[PDB]
Amino acid sequence: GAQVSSQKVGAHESTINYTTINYYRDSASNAASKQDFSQDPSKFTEPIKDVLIKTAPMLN
Amino acid sequence: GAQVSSQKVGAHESTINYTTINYYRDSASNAASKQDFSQDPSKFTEPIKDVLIKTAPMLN
Amino acid sequence: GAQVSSQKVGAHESTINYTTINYYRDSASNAASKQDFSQDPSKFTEPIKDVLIKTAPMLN
Amino acid sequence: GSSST
Amino acid sequence: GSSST
Amino acid sequence: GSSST
Amino acid sequence: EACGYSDRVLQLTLGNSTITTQEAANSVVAYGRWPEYLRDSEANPVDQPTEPDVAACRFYTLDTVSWTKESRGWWWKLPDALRDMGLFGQNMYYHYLGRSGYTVHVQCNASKFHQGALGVFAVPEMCLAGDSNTTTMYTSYQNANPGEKGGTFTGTFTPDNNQTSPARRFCPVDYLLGNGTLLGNAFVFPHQIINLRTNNCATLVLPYVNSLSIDSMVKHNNWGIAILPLAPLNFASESSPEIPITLTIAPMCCEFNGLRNITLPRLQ
Amino acid sequence: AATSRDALPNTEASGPTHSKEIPALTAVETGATNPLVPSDTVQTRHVVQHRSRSESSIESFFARGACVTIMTVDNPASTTNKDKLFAVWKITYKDTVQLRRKLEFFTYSRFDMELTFVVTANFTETNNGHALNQVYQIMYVPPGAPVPEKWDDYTWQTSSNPSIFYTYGTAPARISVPYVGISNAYSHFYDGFSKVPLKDQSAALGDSLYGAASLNDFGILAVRVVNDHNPTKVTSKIRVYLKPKHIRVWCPRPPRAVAYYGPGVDYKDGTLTPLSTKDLTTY
Amino acid sequence: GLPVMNTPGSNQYLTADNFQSPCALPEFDVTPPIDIPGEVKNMMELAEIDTMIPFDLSATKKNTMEMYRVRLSDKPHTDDPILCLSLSPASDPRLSHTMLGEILNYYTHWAGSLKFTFLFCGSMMATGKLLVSYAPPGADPPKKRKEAMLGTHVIWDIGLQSSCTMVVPWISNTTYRQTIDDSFTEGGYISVFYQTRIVVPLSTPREMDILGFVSACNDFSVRLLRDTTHIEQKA
Amino acid sequence: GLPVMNTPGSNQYLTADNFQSPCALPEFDVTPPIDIPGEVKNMMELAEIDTMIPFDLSATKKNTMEMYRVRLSDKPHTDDPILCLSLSPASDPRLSHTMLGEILNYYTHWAGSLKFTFLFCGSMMATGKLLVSYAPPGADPPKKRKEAMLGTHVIWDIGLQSSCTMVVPWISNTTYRQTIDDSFTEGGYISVFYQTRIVVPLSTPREMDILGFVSACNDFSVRLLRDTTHIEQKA
Amino acid sequence: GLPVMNTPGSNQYLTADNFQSPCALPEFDVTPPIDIPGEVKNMMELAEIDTMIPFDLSATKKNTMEMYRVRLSDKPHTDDPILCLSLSPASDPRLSHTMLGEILNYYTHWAGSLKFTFLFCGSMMATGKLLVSYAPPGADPPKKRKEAMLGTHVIWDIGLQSSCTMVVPWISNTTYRQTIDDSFTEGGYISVFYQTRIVVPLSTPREMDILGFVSACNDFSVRLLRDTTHIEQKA
Ligand SMILES: CCCCCCCCCCCCC/C=C\[C@H](O)[C@H](N)CO
Ligand SMILES: *C(=O)CCCCCCCCCCCCC
Ligand SMILES: *C(=O)CCCCCCCCCCCCC
Ligand SMILES: *C(=O)CCCCCCCCCCCCC
Repeated sequence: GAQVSSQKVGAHESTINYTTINYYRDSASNAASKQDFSQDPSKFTEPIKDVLIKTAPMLN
Repeated sequence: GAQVSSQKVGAHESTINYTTINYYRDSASNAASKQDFSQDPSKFTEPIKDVLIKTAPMLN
Repeated sequence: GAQVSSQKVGAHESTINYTTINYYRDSASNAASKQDFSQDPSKFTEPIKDVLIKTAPMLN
Repeated sequence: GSSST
Repeated sequence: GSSST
Repeated sequence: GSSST
Repeated sequence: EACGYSDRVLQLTLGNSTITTQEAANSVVAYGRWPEYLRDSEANPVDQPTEPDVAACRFYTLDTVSWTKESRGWWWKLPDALRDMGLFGQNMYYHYLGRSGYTVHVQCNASKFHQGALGVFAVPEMCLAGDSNTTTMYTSYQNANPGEKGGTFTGTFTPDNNQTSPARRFCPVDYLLGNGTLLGNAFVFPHQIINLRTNNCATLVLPYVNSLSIDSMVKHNNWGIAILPLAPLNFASESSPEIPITLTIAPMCCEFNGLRNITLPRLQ
Repeated sequence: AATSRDALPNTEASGPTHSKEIPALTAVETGATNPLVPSDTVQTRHVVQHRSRSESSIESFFARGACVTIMTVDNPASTTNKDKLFAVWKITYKDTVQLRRKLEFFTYSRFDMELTFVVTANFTETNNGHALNQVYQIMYVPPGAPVPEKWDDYTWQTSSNPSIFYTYGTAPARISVPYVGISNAYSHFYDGFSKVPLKDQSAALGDSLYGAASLNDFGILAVRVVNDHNPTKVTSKIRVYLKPKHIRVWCPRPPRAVAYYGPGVDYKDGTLTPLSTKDLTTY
Repeated sequence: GLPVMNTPGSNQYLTADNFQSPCALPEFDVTPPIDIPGEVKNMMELAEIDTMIPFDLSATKKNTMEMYRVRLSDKPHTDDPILCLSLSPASDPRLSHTMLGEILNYYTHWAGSLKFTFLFCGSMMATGKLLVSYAPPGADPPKKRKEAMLGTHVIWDIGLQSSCTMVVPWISNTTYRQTIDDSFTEGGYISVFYQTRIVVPLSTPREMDILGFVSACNDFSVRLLRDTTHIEQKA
Repeated sequence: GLPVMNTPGSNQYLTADNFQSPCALPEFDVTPPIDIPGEVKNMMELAEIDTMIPFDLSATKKNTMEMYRVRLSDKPHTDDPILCLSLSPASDPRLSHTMLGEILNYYTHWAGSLKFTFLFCGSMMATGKLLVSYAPPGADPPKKRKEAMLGTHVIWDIGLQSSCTMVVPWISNTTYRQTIDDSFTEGGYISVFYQTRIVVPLSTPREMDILGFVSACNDFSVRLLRDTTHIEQKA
Repeated sequence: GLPVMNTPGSNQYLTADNFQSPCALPEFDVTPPIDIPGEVKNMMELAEIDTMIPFDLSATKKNTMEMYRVRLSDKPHTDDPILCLSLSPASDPRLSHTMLGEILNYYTHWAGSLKFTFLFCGSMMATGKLLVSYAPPGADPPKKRKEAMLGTHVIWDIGLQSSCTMVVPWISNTTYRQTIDDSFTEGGYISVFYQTRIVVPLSTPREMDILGFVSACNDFSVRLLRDTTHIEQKA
């Protein structure tokens, strides 16, 4: 049940990996993976009904 | 001898699993798996000799 | 070098197993396996030269 | 080795 | 056994 | 590796 | 059924005895388990069991009691209530060990103008509370075991103040089910209700229940039968109505081990 | 194959009805509970049910250590007139009330028992003397084995009895024990006696307590401070926590509604009125 | 030795933990189980059984057999309540001690549908129509049939099928309600009214009791285990 | 280091534990075993061997050779007991010090069948029939042949086969009995009676001894190891 | 037991650690998520939203609505600044409390391009050309259009497209700048000038406001999490 993931190696001395085994039944007990996703800011930066083309006039 | 089971993941950050190894000869020393079964309440809620059909009269 | 054996499961909540690894060179350092054998009591209960048939007279 | 549930 | 990410 | 009893 | 069969009309036959009823409310099989003989995989005493079959697995009728507006309720213990019943009782007292299931049939008819409702409960290990606040767990064997006459519930706890010669009997308070738990919850035990407008009887089929496969019937009661008026007897405008309650109980799949001379208990 | 953590049934959408099917009408005399669901008596929408009964499985309901006793011991100056106190406790879940009430929702049970021991100590006299770190011996003395009469007598050798030597200030001690009953299940209630009174025998001779089976059901724990007497007296307490692991239960019972009064089901006068005043037509 | 680094939580005793520990009685010969009747696998099974409601907790009726009896009579039709009850299954004094109420007091949160079944215990000759109501929270609690009619209800016709059930469907803002009196997670109002009136012939009792039962539906669940207030041990 | 978290039970010494530990004499040249006769693999093997019962623990006979001798005589037939004994193999004073009784006092629980074998030590010319009885518990303990006859029994005819065995079959309510005197787990009554009488010709001793032995059957077992009360060390 | 050797760091509590620990509420029934609108995955998403700049923090205008209003008028052309601002997004008092500035105060380091957008809030009849400037650091901060012209700039023509954006491109010696006032990691100068002048017809307001907004570009990032000075709890 071991999970093997790669580290993003910053300062250097192949891929360096690290290992993780969950010891508990409850997922709440797990550490944080930090394997997170990004999204586009559009729902906040461009919430307009008609798609914005930045080279065009915003008002036409 | 490792046992690998899945966690029911509640709050999220695939299947997340966890690992279990029993360290002792006596099953009494084992932790609780919590992998438990449910049953129908009928032996207490419907202990009648003739099967009950809920849309029908209980007395006929 | 892991040894995997089964537990005789007494109270219940497949075969449940447990794992054992010996950490030392000397067998004297090992835990007790408790995987023991039984024998027939005859060398103490029936040490007679002529085999005893229990339905027959012990003296003939 | 490994059991899986 | 082992997962790999 | 692993023995099994 | 189109050929006339009904939930309300039943016939039960065990040994040389038959019960009929025309106003049943179906019948209950406690925990969905019908009585059975002890299986070899669960067996414990190794001697050949005695299994009296029809000689003991038949309907025995106990003494009829009377329901009135002041009735607080009645109780019996099994096998105790049947200890003097024909060859069942004999088999019981001659053997160290015994196990048995039961068909319990409570009988109480009245009329379309009467009203009232009896809760009929079968309780596994029906431990009742004693009359004492000077000594706990003090109810004597003789008082714990009334035989067929049974015992009664009371609406009032009254502590035995005679310290010199204590009564040593139960004081089972009705809303506390005689055991310190609320009567409204007794329905989690196998039960039926005799509600006079609806039915004139209760039928409970009880499996042998215990933490052992077989045990001392003389030392230990497996089941308790508790009958309490959930709704009081009432009729027309009479101030003092009465209707009888009769218990008929049949042992089922009973077997006994450890035969010796007969037990002669101190019952008074 | 239905597991404790499975989602409960979905609500199925249901519309208006006008028929001879009568789910709402029933007859509780039969001894049965009417198995209805909302779509039987009202119009429902479709709902995908995610909730589960995982936390109310018998295992989960009991999966907690409960305190069942507090044992007191000490280690006095050698010069004291009073004997060094060692403790003896008859193992039971009935000296406290909370775990007892939970187990008593059922008539019978089977389980492996986990015992955890929390140990605390303090000074008693307004002294200024110190004491070095104490080691405690928790010995299980099963029915039949010699119970200790003195903090230091031969029984504390434990050649065969299991003992825990606990060091103060370390993690609380813990052991497990299998289902050790002499019956196929533990009886939370025993409607009987351990003796039959015979006519040919005196009443005293045939007598025994109501509802009591083996006088020494499970034996005792005997606890001592192993350290020799110290000029300054220290008193300690060992709190015992019981957790039923791997549990099975049979025959449900109404819960205890009035205060416990002894190891039996007896009740005390003046404690029999749990319920409070509330008017029939008042919300 | 294997290089190890002790983390927070080390040496604590959490009473809800789930670890292995050494067996004090190794190789013990365990007695096998037998098939005892009545095994329970989940506490909600017990909550699905009907237990009887102590509706009438008046000063003289409480803590007596009478508390379970709701008295009806053949009086002329009224639009006034036979009984009024709050849907607070763990905390309303009439529900909190039923088997359902009791199990709910070992948990912080409850959810799902419930059902109330009433049993008419008058004579066969007695007839009647009653209205059983459930009003979800947020308006004036029904004190007159006119309001109760507007909510969830069953009009009960008394007859051979002795009993009648009203299902209180899970209708809530929150995904779980609290097992205490709480305005934010309030459940609403249960009430019973005369729809026509109880009618009896001559030579018949003019007053009678109905009994009421509550139980959980198959969609009912609880969570966050906790200690109950329904037992204590002062000293 | 590997992140680790110390659990309860840490650093305790449980005397029944089963862990590895470092060897103080590494690479030691162990002397090999040889095949010594009489190896034992299980304590119940010893319990299956017949050892002799100290039946007569009277004030003058106890702790002397005489305690093992049960005296019979050629007196006229009586229905009165030669001996009476309780089936409490670890606690009845006549059984508790037999090899079976001794091993049982290192355990809390016993189960299984037992057997009693009696040896007639009179002269060849002496004849007799005796009745050996086992009454399971719960009735008046047999004091007359009439009662003892009704339970488990063997009628022993004295002759060339010198000895006779009565098997006490496992008949119990509980799955295991306690190794102390306990009413709930009581075993019942062992007793011996004259069936006819001992008869001798002239020139023959009119009194003689029988000896008795107890041993376990192959279905016999014990559990829950414990310390015995049969040895101590005061000071 | 497995031979282990405790390493440095053992038993410490690092508040930034990431270890497993026992669950105090095992088998708890978690309420599922629903699809709530507005989920955020990264704090820089918030930094990419335009928030309004409190440009005019004069003693009378600060901490009032007026601080956000930059007043322009139709006065004759001048080469003197409408506003001057330091590119110190976490520490210059005009930028530090914008949403960008606020998020930057939870981090030690920032990097990437930014953008300033100005909104003309005069009447439709008002016209004008303005010059928006960014001077990278190291020379005299621009106080006259003549200098500001020589750096990065946008000449804004006022008209139907109400607003105009100047991008401050990432131009830095270091790979990340500090989120405090620091000469070594200074960012340079933002300023606005009149390119021609605001012109209005008659019957028209001669003074009006422009509003300004700042937001991060898609190449913008922060690092080294830290506590902010923008909140405290004295006592
Ligand atoms: C070194 C410490 C070892 C401790 C060993 C404890 C062994 C004794 C186990 C006792 C089991 C108690 C179970 C609870 C009570 C019973 O359920 C009821 N009274 C019915 O039999
Ligand atoms: C998947 O996990 C299979 C590989 C197992 C590797 C060794 C596990 C190390 C110890 C984990 C103990 C269990 C934690 C409760
Ligand atoms: C099955 O268990 C084979 C895999 C073994 C994985 C590593 C075991 C980790 C240490 C267990 C030590 C033994 C416990 C007594
Ligand atoms: C056989 O042992 C191969 C599998 C190895 C499993 C992991 C071993 C766990 C740590 C043991 C350390 C060595 C003990 C001295």
